[PDB]
Amino acid sequence: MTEYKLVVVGAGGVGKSALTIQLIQNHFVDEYDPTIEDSYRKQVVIDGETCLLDILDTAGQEEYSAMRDQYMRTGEGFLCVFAINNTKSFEDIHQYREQIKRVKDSDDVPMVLVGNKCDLAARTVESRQAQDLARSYGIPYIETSAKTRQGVEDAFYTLVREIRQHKLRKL
Amino acid sequence: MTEYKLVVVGAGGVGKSALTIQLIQNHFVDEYDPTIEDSYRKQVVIDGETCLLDILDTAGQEEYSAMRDQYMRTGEGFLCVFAINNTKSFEDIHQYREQIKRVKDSDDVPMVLVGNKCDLAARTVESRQAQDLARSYGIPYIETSAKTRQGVEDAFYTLVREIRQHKLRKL
Ligand SMILES: Nc1nc2c(ncn2[C@@H]2O[C@H](COP(=O)(O)OP(=O)(O)O)[C@@H](O)[C@H]2O)c(=O)[nH]1
Ligand SMILES: Nc1nc2c(ncn2[C@@H]2O[C@H](COP(=O)(O)OP(=O)(O)O)[C@@H](O)[C@H]2O)c(=O)[nH]1
Ligand SMILES: [Mg+2]
Ligand SMILES: [Mg+2]
Repeated sequence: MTEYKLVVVGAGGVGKSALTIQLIQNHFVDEYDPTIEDSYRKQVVIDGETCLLDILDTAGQEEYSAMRDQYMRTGEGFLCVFAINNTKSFEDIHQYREQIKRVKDSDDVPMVLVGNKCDLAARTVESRQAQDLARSYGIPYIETSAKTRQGVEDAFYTLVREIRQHKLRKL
Repeated sequence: MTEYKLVVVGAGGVGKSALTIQLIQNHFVDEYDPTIEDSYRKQVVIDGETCLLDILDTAGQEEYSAMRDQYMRTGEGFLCVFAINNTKSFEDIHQYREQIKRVKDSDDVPMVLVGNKCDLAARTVESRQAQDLARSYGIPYIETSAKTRQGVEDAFYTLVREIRQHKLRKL
């Protein structure tokens, strides 16, 4: 079947493992070891297509850049996640995008911007600032909650769709 | 009269000296010494108010950050300029904004985003991506041309207006 190599990138504590796990085993996990970086697979049907998703849940002292190299140049799409309540994780998004553009040699690599923890009623990053940021980047922005599961399938599947279009564009 | 300390910041070659000089001596300068960093003053009337503008035309190996310190913590407003035809100068904007927020201790310091050289019919940065970026930052975006003078007065005066409102907000 088709295999999409995805990389979930972002500051620590944003919820990268919680989103990944949520998608894979459909259950929320608080306290997953901040240090552990590993891949996860699941077979899914997205728009009629059966495919295998290969996800790298990035963890690591890797200064706001390219965690698991031999997966970064290979990733076909990146999920840039920040937390709706941590403005710093949100400002750090530019740096990940630049490293991703840097290793991949292009400003046309599939990516989706994810504002996670939207279940927290608080926020230090308003929905509108994120959408303008995404807009200027030309990428989608989706709000998710690993805690309640809202938006996690839309986030990853939007990323697959982006990869699909991008492949279809060389013809 | 009132004095507004402004700092013009941005990658080399964008046109910081050409904008500054344009405003001060109303004439275009090609080839101004890339190394020279100095201040310039002019008395102007902006919205009925007579004021003295004190501008620091930043130049210097100062790694995408805070050129002329004893002016950065003191600047009351910053003009972030990039060239409409140099995408890198445009991506470097985030770093200047962060240094500016960093020394000034706040994400509420007056600034205006300036897309210069708009006389060149070309472009690698489209007007819309810049405006979304500005929007997400909450700041104005103005396109100017040091070469033809279009927009240079609007850029600096928009910056003064921003400083004015910001001062008026503590009451
Ligand atoms: N309320 C809430 N907490 C979350 C959400 N996603 C993750 N968390 C919590 O945020 C912390 C960090 O999650 P984790 O996936 O370990 O972070 P990361 O892998 O370093 O990005 C943990 O306490 C998670 O339980 C979310 O959507 N909602
Ligand atoms: N076409 C055009 N060239 C410009 C404009 N502004 C500056 N330049 C040219 O761009 C180069 C860099 O200008 P300068 O002010 O020295 O750069 P900076 O001080 O390092 O930001 C010079 O060749 C300037 O003449 C502009 O609005 N239009
Ligand atoms: Mg983790
Ligand atoms: Mg100069």
